[PDB]
Amino acid sequence: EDLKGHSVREWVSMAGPRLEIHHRFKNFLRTHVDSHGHNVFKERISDMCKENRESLVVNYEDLAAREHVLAYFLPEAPAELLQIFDEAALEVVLAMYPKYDRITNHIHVRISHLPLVEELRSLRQLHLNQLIRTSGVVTSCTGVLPQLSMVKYNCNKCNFVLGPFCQSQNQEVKPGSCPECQSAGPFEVNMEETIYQNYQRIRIQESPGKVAAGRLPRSKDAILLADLVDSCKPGDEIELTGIYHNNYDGSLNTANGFPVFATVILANHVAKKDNKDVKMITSLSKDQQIGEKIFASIAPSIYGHEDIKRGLALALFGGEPKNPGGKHKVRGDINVLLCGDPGTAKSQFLKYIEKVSSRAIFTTGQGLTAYVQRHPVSREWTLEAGALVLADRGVCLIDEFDKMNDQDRTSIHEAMEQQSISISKAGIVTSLQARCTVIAAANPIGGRYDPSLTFSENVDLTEPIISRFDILCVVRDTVDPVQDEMLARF
Amino acid sequence: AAGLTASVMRDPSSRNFIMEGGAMVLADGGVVCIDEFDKMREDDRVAIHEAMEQQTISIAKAGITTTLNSRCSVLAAAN
Amino acid sequence: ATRISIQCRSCRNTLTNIAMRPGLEGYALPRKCNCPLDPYFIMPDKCKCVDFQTLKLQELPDAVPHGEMPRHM
Amino acid sequence: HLEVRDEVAEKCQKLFLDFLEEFQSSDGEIKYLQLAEELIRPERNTLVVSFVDLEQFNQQLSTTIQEEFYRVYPYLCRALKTFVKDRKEIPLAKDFYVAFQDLPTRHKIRELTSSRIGLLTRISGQVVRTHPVHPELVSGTFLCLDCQTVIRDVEQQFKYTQPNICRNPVCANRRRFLLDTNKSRFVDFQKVRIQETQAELPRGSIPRSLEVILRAEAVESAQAGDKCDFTGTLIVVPDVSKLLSYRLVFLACCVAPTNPRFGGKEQTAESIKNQMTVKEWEKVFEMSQDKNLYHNLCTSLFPTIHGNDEVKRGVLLMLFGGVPKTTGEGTSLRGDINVCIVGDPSTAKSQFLKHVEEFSPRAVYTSGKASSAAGLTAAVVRDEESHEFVIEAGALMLADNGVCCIDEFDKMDVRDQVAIHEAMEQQTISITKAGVKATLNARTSILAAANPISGHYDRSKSLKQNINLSAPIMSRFDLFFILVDECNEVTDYAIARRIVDLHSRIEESIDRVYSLDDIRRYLLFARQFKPKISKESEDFIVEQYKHLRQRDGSGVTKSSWRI
DNA sequence: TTTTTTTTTTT
Ligand SMILES: Nc1ncnc2c1ncn2[C@@H]1O[C@H](COP(=O)(O)OP(=O)(O)OP(O)(O)=S)[C@@H](O)[C@H]1O
Ligand SMILES: Nc1ncnc2c1ncn2[C@@H]1O[C@H](COP(=O)(O)OP(=O)(O)O)[C@@H](O)[C@H]1O
Ligand SMILES: [Mg+2]
Ligand SMILES: [Zn+2]
Ligand SMILES: [Zn+2]
Ligand SMILES: [Zn+2]
Repeated sequence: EDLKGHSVREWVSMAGPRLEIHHRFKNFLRTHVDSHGHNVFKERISDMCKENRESLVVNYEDLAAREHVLAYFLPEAPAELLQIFDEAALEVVLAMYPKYDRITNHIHVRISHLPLVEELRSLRQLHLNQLIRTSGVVTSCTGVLPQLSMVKYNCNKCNFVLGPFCQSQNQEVKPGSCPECQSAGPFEVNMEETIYQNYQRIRIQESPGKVAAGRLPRSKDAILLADLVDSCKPGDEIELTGIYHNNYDGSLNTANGFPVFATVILANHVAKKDNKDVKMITSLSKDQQIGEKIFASIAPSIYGHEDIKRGLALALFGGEPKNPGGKHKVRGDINVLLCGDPGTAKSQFLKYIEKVSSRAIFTTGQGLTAYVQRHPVSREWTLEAGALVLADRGVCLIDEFDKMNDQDRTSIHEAMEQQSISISKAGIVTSLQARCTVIAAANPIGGRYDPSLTFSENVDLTEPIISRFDILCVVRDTVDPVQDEMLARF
Repeated sequence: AAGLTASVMRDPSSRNFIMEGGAMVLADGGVVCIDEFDKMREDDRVAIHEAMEQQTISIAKAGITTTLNSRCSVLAAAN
Repeated sequence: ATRISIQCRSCRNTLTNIAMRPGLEGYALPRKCNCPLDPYFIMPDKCKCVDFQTLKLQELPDAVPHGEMPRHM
Repeated sequence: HLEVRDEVAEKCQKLFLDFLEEFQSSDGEIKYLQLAEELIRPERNTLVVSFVDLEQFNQQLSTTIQEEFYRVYPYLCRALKTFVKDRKEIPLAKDFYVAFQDLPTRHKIRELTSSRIGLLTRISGQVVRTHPVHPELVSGTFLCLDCQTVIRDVEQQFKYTQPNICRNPVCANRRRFLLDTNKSRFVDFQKVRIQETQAELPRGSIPRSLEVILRAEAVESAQAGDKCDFTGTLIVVPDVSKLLSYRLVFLACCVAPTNPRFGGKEQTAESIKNQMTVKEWEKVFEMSQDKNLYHNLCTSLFPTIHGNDEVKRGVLLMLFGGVPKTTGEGTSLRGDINVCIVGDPSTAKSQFLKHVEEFSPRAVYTSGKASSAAGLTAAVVRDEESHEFVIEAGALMLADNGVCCIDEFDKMDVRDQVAIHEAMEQQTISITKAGVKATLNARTSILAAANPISGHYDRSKSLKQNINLSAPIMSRFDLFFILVDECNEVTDYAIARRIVDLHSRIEESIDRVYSLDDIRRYLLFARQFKPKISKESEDFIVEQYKHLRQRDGSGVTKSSWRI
């Protein structure tokens, strides 16, 4: 029997059940066809080895199908089942590719979509040391620091290296006394035999509108180890899957007055949830009349303005950023500047282009360049990216252009005809790149655009700035009976 | 940006006034080109007048009493 | 300091010619004079020194995966 | 040598275990054997025993609980671990918690002297902050280190407490034990801060506050801005840095709203139509069937305001609210309407606002001269304890889904009318500050009162010249009620009569139908429909939008804040 | 070395 009267944690740690589980996982790894007679873990392991990836994905539902007992042992004591599965997948790969020992000699099995998607505020003490799947935005990430994995010291009085202790992520490892000269003292690490591993810490927090209904949004920590680091950037929407592990902290105990422990998710699989063949496009482009058919595809709701639709469509794909052979550096970015009385769906034209485009960002004019910032986690005074370097190849959607400040105005013009920023800040003197197309909308003075004056008067903008824009669309309005019905009905 | 001539600006860190030598102090013997001679800040235009007059800029304000030799050439374009 | 020399405080025993390791790693002064616990100080007159700077290297601009600020070492 | 029988505790444990089984409801059918049924499925570990029934079944007991509630709490919870072994599917190391309720007598945060520690009290207040939830170690299992034995069942008291004695005659480390953490016993722990309620403030005083500590399945009942009613015990807490100095802390066990609008138990039409007691539901129906209802809510909500019949209507339609929609792309249409009043001096502006804010539940009231930007919307505060920057909720947030009453809206600064527009537009509140990045929801409806520029409202100019609000804000309201004190004389008799009547018959001459408690019920009910539009009504609407634009048409007349 | 609130000198 593979279920006897012990604790699930200590059943699997016994030699008998350990070997039984070990052999049970191999038979599933080798023989598992999926609706077509394909050993999926024969082609998948291959596609992993054609890239040197040392990370194998195990969809949970099939594990439950082909295996009834392991898929119930798993989320109870996953600090050891996910260790046994490692040694199983190893011996499988080293059979399908007997030389792979020259590539990292260690395999980690991830796990995909446990059936228990959860919230980030409903984690209580019931889930300590249990596999968990969650969701939410990530709002920080330190740098990829190296952490000890198999440390090995050396004694200061005998030139002998102590034992290879392993490092657990709750307490600094403690070497004993030298078994060669009994010289118990302050040993130092031995950088040459020690093994290291990547490390990164992130702070995930609840999605904005998903669950934060009538309260504030909670947050949690996560620790990405070797293969996972740099799987996600501030702003991404991810969905962790990891042991929910606690550890003792002495500070919280001195603030709350009670014995209170900190918690952290040792992530085990990170799968982003965001936005990521020609033979049709051939004839679709060869229609010779794709212009009309594409113009009325952008601005999906807002009626009218097939004039400005044209210009914005021209802007979206762009143009050609040719390099002049006379060292003159002509730019290949189309910048637009809307304008018009309030209530004419300018802001919607901005927001829809936020969606349809790619790698786009957004801002208001009421943060434009990189600035010194004290990191939430690392507590170092680093430099953070602004709002014109996050569109280094895409678009930059400026809103409330008028409300910009004098520093903001003197900083925006530099990037138009040079497309390159220098930062001689308190941090350090750098010169970075910024190649973005600017899409902004100003306002008419006096609450209404009046076309007696030139446009350079109702815009309220510095004159050498309007020259840095290619298109100047003017939105206007008039009481027109036949269009009142057209807009109302819509 | 900072301006053409020197300014006295309240530094966030120091909470006090510091001195900003503009362009005409960085151009040593060089040449400075200007357009739209009515757009420059009133104070700045006064100071450029005095700088072409004396060939140096001397601000005596809140905590600043210094001198900066302006040695450059003005090529102005009017409207 | 590359080749450093120390001296006891009370009994005035010297232990010289000690060689530092290169890079950014210090040195662990003894505590067993052969005198109080850590009786050793550095003799500033006898310590050979060499210069050292510390730069900061930013990654080339055309190799950033284009979502963020370049990393440095 | 052996331990001592704490008799006053064990005798009470025994009698409580008896009460749990003997006490039955109106129809036999022992009631604490069916509420204790759901107590087995995971995530439920608190049984809620009413305290008035423990008064029926016994009275030599109630006076032991209500006087030793801290001595005898560690036993009234073991006497629930035995009573629930009759299910056999509970993990054997799981632990349960008793949570009382419905105490007879209340108290005030200023009556919490130091003669109350260790007793059982009951407190009412607001809620200001809510820290995050944590685990807390109630009984550690110290894995011995040299013996490889297990010292077990060691109780912590506000510290780690490191028990130092082993039952093994050879324990080489009476100062070293590595405790395990996969067998020990943890419980949730949230720590919030409550502030003295409004109706208790002694005049001319700043409200006090204290720390309450929710410590069970009760861990996220109280949120910020609510008016819960806590019932636990007052305890003292040392300063663990030097383990002296002591400070008082409330240790709540149960928390419930102070005045349930529906006294059943505490979200659609049926969930609420269940709690409606027979008279409640036969009255709500009667009103919903009433004709001329739209004139008996005005006459019954503002009973002491003669005239302005076109302002009370707008205020009502503001209270009921529209239908909030979410476009498929991801945007969202504003569902609730905003309303601004503008008028001559002494025309009953602040009276509408005071009426609305005292009637409605969860509606906040603020002036304009004595506010801030980071006080209305949302702040950022350095908690040096956690030494981190966290978010504080503002008046536009702790009034969520309610009404925010801003008096003197045009006295606010230039930069404080900007943060309010950034919220009134997108219905959200962004925060980008020291180490904080967030977006918060704000679905409040704003009722604002303002004054024309230079005292009086000049009826020969547009609005934009009579008020000093910004340009964007005046677009986000879409209902204005300009009041003027037309120098008449038939009114100056009516208003006089009404005021002198009110002042002569102070509590009478107010003959409203539909008493104020009843309207809250009708308004909590009828605010759960989502009416639709028929095609004829859609045609009517587009025709009306046609007939409105052209009134502003050129030539004949002129109007203000163009349509 | 960060917010936020409040007073007084300065461009
Ligand atoms: N139409 C009215 N019917 C009955 N009482 C009225 C009426 N108009 C004014 N009053 C009374 O006169 C006083 C009006 O003062 P408020 O309404 O508080 O001031 P206000 O209208 O906000 O004007 P300012 O701008 O703030 S002085 C109150 O005591 C009202 O009871
Ligand atoms: N032609 C139109 N079609 C659809 N919606 C419109 C149209 N004109 C105005 N709107 C409405 O006006 C809003 C846009 O206002 P906006 O242009 O942002 O004002 P402002 O320019 O003052 O910020 C949109 O949410 C939209 O619902
Ligand atoms: Mg008033
Ligand atoms: Zn040694
Ligand atoms: Zn010595
Ligand atoms: Zn022992």
